[PDB]
Amino acid sequence: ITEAALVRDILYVFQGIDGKNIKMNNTENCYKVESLRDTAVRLSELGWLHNK
Amino acid sequence: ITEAALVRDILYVFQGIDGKNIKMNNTENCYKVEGKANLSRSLRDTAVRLSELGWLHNK
Amino acid sequence: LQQSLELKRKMLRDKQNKKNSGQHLPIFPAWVYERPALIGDFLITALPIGTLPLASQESAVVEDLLYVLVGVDGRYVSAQPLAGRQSRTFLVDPNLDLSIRE
Amino acid sequence: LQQSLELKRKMLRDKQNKKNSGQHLPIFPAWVYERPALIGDFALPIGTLPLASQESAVVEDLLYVLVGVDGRYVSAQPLAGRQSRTFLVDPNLDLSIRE
Amino acid sequence: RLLVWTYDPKIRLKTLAALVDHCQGRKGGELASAVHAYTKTGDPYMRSLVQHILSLVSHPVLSFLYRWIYDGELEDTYHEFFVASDPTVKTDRLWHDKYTLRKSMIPSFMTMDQSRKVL
Repeated sequence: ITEAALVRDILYVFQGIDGKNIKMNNTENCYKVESLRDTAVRLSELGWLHNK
Repeated sequence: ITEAALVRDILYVFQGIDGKNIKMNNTENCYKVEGKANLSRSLRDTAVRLSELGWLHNK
Repeated sequence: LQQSLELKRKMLRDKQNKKNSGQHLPIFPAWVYERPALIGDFLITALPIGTLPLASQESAVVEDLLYVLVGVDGRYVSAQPLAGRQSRTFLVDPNLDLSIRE
Repeated sequence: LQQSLELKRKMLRDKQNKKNSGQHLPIFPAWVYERPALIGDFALPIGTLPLASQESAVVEDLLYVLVGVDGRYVSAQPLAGRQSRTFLVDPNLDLSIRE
Repeated sequence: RLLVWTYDPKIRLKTLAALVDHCQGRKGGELASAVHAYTKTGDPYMRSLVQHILSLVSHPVLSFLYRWIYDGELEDTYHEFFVASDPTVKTDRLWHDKYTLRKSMIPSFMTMDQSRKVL
């Protein structure tokens, strides 16, 4: 998938809700992307800290 | 259509004078609205809500 | 809804015999309570496609939800009848997008 | 790595009995290390491109990499003993620009 | 990716997760002495962040200490104050034996002499 979908989904992740390519893992409250995947995982911790 | 028509129309419904998009003015006691833009909350719900103030005025 | 027709008799009676021949309490006329147009709720057009454009979803959903807030109906969302108990249930579209739905 | 928690225990026991002035003293978050981004540090083919596009992809990646995280190509090897952590830059850019 | 925009909330969120997760399962002056555990510090960014939460939690506590420094009384199912009032006492044993000093709900800005003088 493209970086363009991931940047519009990280904004959804910020609200604490699931994006359309980045989806929740149940082993944490942590979002996981379906290289550059680690950079998106770093920003998804904002939505984790929102959830809590 | 436009809402600026609805203000002057519901105005007529208030007075017991014939409306413009609506033709019931306490001749059935139910108000029947004619669709000109097919709005179910901004041509129907609001209009039937405001029509009861005209029914009270008629009374 | 229809249980309320009970109360309006019985709660008068306890007061009625107290006055017993004084200036008793009138009843407010029934048509006031027949109409749903004195209530915010209206109890019961829509275009399902799958809500495919997101940018138009943003423009349309907020108008329909602003209706649903005061008890007027929207298109995609619609308030469904619960006046039998003091609550309200609202119906969403099952084709609504996963982000906008939550 | 792990040793920090042990330090935080041994300091805390040392902090308490000297002065009892504080009440319900705080202990540092374990959840800072659990969540990977509270800490400051953790596509296109990279070999079949020409040199100018190589340098543009490299400038885009290095603008990420100045602060600690894995980039799009270059990552950093694990922490284990390094207090002065460096990165492992990926080649296929020319050996002039490598300096 | 815009990492820069979101590192400044990564610190504010760090401190907020600190105050929320640490103060779990505490109420009363055990919560006005768990959020008054974070102005004992030397991080001036965290002390100011706590001083919009500490002010709110202190106000019911100081409301109860106005009904127990002068006329008034507090009785509810969960006391968030150090008094544990004793219902159904008609005897004269009320000299300290109707109003027990609950040590667990003593907040962090009162010492032993401060929470015992007021009772």
